[PDB]
Amino acid sequence: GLMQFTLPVRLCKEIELFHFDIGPFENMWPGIFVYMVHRSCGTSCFELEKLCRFIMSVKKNYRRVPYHNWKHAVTVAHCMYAILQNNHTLFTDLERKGLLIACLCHDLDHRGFSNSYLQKFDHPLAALYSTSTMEQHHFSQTVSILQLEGHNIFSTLSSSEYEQVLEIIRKAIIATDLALYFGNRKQLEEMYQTGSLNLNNQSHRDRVIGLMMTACDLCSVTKLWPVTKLTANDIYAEFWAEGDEMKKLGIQPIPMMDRDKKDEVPQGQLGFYNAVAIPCYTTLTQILPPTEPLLKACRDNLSQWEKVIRGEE
Ligand SMILES: COc1cccc2[nH]c3c(=O)[nH]cnc3c12
Ligand SMILES: [Mg+2]
Ligand SMILES: [Zn+2]
Repeated sequence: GLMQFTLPVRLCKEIELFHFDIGPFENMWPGIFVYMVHRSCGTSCFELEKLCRFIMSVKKNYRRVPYHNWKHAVTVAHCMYAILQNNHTLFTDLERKGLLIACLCHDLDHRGFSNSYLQKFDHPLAALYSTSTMEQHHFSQTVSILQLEGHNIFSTLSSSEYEQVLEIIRKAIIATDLALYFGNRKQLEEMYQTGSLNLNNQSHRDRVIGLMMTACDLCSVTKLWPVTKLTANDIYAEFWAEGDEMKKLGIQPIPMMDRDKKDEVPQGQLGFYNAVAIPCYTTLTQILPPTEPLLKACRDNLSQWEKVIRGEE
């Protein structure tokens, strides 16, 4: 109980900021995650032997892919940390526990291919779950790791609290399916704007947690330009492999995913910021005002992409 984790002074200060980068040192990421659970949750929330054994099984089960890797998991968990810390009293003891584990686990066993590629490939997972294919797999992998002897970090919860936390985690993970984000944000837009948004309404909470998950998942667009720019190389490395694999299935990929049409990337990112990112953190900022820095950074990076197209870098 008396064992805290601490960070070097630069990290200790930077980590509180939305635009924090977790750095190139893999071996320091679990300590960053544990630091965040303790500060976000309590030193009491989890038994450290169990949490450390969970984290290391979770790491082992992320693959060595260009973007959808262990570093993405820990980056997405840090954004959820930032949101929860700037919105202290809005979330339950349980929700804070659940949402940081859901973020760490949200892309478990990702191979770097869209749901769409699974369906055109006719992958067994597409027969097992017809929509949110990878997302239903990620949640399945989370429950598998939780069921490993010595890895049940929720052991000390009541029977009912346990079922609530796995339902928070199941909804959280499913909501990282971007095909579901469009409808979800539109319904949140209308509810906030007609003024019927009610945080005591569970069905409403779920919608708002889902937006947060999208917000955390896309948080590469909210970093300082040098980090956003270099992450975009990792993101596009996956898109180009997928487009190659579409070509092997006798299907010309959308020009975004095609590694012959790299010229089209900057306009690809405009559309993505204009149709996805800005709307996402706009709505997020209207429901949770203390998340405004994410909107501001996303606008800054949209501006940086405009400058790329205008041949100014
Ligand atoms: C995965 O989300 C992202 C995070 C950052 C930059 C991104 N660009 C695109 C894109 O062009 N299409 C779909 N997703 C993205 C994306
Ligand atoms: Mg995902
Ligand atoms: Zn993700």
